[PDB]
Amino acid sequence: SERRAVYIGALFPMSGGWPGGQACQPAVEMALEDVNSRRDILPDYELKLIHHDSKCDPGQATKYLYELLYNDPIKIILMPGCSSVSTLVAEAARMWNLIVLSYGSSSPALSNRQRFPTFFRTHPSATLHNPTRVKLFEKWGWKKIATIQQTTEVFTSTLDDLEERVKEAGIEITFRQSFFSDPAVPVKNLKRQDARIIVGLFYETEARKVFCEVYKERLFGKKYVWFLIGWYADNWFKIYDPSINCTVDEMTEAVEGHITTEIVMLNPANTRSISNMTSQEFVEKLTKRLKRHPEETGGFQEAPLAYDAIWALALALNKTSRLEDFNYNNQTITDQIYRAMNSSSFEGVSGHVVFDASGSRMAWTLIEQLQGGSYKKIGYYDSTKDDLSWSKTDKWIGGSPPADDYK
Amino acid sequence: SPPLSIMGLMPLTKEVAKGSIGRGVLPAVELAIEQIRNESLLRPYFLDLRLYDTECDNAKGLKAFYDAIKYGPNHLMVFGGVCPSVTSIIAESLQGWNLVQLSFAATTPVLADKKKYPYFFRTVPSDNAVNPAILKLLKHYQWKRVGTLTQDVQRFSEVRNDLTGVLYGEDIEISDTESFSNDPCTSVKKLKGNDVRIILGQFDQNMAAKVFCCAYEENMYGSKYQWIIPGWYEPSWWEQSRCLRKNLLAAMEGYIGVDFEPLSSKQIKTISGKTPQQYEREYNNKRSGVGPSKFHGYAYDGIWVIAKTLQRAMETLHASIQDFNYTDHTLGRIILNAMNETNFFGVTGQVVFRNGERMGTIKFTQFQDSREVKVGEYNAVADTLEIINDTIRFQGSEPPKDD
Ligand SMILES: *[C@@H]1O[C@H](CO[C@@H]2O[C@@H](C)[C@@H](O)[C@@H](O)[C@@H]2O)[C@@H](O[C@@H]2O[C@H](CO)[C@@H](O[C@H]3O[C@H](CO)[C@@H](O)[C@H](O)[C@@H]3O)[C@H](O)[C@H]2NC(C)=O)[C@H](O)[C@H]1NC(C)=O
Ligand SMILES: *[C@@H]1O[C@H](CO[C@@H]2O[C@@H](C)[C@@H](O)[C@@H](O)[C@@H]2O)[C@@H](O)[C@H](O)[C@H]1NC(C)=O
Ligand SMILES: *[C@@H]1O[C@H](CO)[C@@H](O)[C@H](O)[C@H]1NC(C)=O
Ligand SMILES: CC1(C)CO[C@@H](CC(=O)O)CN1
Repeated sequence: SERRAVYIGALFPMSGGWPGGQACQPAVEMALEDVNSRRDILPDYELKLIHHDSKCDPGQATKYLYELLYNDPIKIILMPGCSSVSTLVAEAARMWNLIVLSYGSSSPALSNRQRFPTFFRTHPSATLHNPTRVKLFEKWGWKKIATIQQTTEVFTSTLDDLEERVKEAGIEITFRQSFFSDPAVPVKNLKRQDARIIVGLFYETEARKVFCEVYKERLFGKKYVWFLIGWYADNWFKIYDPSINCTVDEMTEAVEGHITTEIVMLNPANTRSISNMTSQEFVEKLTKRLKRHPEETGGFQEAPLAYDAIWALALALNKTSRLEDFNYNNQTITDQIYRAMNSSSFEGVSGHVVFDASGSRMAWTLIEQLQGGSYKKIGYYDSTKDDLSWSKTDKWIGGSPPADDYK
Repeated sequence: SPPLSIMGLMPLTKEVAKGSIGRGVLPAVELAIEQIRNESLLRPYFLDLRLYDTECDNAKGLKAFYDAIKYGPNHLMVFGGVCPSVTSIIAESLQGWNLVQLSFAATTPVLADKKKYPYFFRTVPSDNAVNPAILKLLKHYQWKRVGTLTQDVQRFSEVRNDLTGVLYGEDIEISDTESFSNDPCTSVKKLKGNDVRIILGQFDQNMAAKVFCCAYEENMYGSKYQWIIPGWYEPSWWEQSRCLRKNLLAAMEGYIGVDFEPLSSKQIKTISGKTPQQYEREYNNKRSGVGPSKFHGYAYDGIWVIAKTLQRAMETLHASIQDFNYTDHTLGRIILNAMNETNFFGVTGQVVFRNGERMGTIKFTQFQDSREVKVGEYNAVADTLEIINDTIRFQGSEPPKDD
């Protein structure tokens, strides 16, 4: 007769490096309203949220993790956003027999099961860009690839995965270059070694520095193809930076024809998911809940992953259901949830939701190409099913893609 | 007699390898506590050190810290943190509970970042503290050109990175910078090829034997060469594939080892009224069957830093403790400012901090036939070097030339 309250311990980055909590806290709040109103999901239970602002800071998050664990009520799951907060909470979690579900962590290191035994994420690993990269090399028949990176853990781990994935396809990494903050030397070294197909892994500020150096060394044109990350701001190369020698037109020349990969966070199809909402309905409903405009709201693109994380949890809790008897000293309930979370298969607002053996989300990637100082959607790739959605919109100098070597 | 509770954090279990550090330092901590109590230095109060086992594990260490806050007394500060990743986790979070931390064994350079670890202090010099000492050694012998040999592991690359800033604006050139992961031979041949004579090595005990074997094969030993490497390796580390033991020892001859000084060599009375030598005898008696630890003097001086900090804090409150919960930002700031005033002569030498970092003593050793022999010491406070007159030796008529 009485619905028992079951609690989620969440952490939302309202500020810091990735202030994703701005759109992810309301998206979670919407998902809890939708799950609790559905009598076919958890009829005997009411899913409740207890949350804190991590400020995208592990030190700050350490204070709140204590607050979540050392105060009543007992929480059945932990929900962090930032990769640094997730590395802290997902490693600690085993001591309290807690499942950890992240809605925003892209760090490849979080795919380690020995270290993060109860970890799941509706956000894919930064390594999800690699199967799409290998497939694009296979499509355009390239077996020799160059790689330039900014010295960060995420980019190092992404390249380490790229290595083992190219070997599987009969492709080899010719030259590997790196920089901490200044990229003149690896760019100079790329012209030196006559590198043609180049995968560049760096943040937006460093991308600008890379591309100004790319200009000077004339590392752009018919001979050159750049593989970059698709989540920079629109017209990132057009953005004014005092540390930049180059001009907007100069940068526009250097960037032309480069390929980007990005995770699909919102289903491009007009279909209805488990919530019975469409992609556009979710976006409309979420905009109404926001104090500021979507463009001024951190983590607006990631918001569907936060929404679907609640559904993944609700569906897992539904597959199990003795939820009130959960204790930090006992594994029994945890183990059943893990099994239910492992076997997740449903349609969310972000698309089909499935986790690999590491607890990492499997999703579509959107392939784009910079055609005339603007990105054009050249395709989509599904890693699990080896399905490449190809649109005849890719454009190259002369009429076709260049080769990896001398020819 | 009200308590002044201190949160002791360290590995203590026999099942954990670094449990030997935590156990090896406890007789030293027991001796400092015992004295401070007898003398009633903290009258009316008494020092209440509570021990919690981190087990040298991130998850267990965090729960040990959390459990101490929940079930333990209202601690005024943190004493300890031994393992680098555990200490980093606790040290970053400190301000959340207004807890000042003093470590005696965590030497990771990372902890010097006061933007990330503002409430963290340490009585032990960090791994980077050898770099100003090496600079003085290079200046002393007129070595203006050096080569570097580093292992591609964070512990060593942190040290090499700091060297760049220490040698900048100084009359010293790094002619060749070489890195290795598993085999040093390629890098050792590149060093030989570039005619490098003075080598600053940063690598582990296992790689050192490989380095010296490559040095024997490349003839990068004798009168024309000086290897300056870590001084923290275990004794007889070389004894423990292509080279013969005699060939390894020939190439090892004359290497300079650099590390922090475990205890002061000065036969002067410290804050406790005992000389470092007297303290060492008292420690050796108290330890019994427990294996000694090189961090014992730092743990001993650490207890004195706490007692002296609490004294200064008590004075500051009297110039205007029980009510302190991890809520009192003011008391945390009082304790913070009091620890920054630390200036006394302890068993490890003069105990002074420079932005939470210890300004201490760096030991120089030289491999002479069968073992490492102390050849000198660097005083970081004075920025001075003292070479022991008739100990340090060279195979030639003069010390080697840098080119
Ligand atoms: C999924 O989508 C449809 C929801 O469309 C609407 O969108 C919501 C966001 C909200 O605005 C809500 O108010 C809207 O209805 C639902 O499909 C509607 O389902 C109704 C079921 O009858 C139907 O209505 C009438 O249907 C016939 C005549 O229209 C009558 O006999 C009946 O009495 C109602 O008058 C309506 O036409 C239909 N519209 C569409 C476009 O499908 C759909 O059921 C929902 N799925 C669920 C809840 O499982
Ligand atoms: C931090 O201490 C810094 C250096 O202070 C001097 O050295 C210590 C060891 C004592 O002898 C002290 O009396 C000296 O002033 C100061 O520069 C800094 O301002 C201090 N801040 C404090 C104590 O709040
Ligand atoms: C909830 O679980 C119950 C029992 O397995 C099942 O009948 C119901 O269909 C589930 N709800 C959903 C949406 O799967
Ligand atoms: C695609 C991006 C920007 C990658 O970083 C994520 C934040 C993080 O990994 O901490 C959120 N989404």
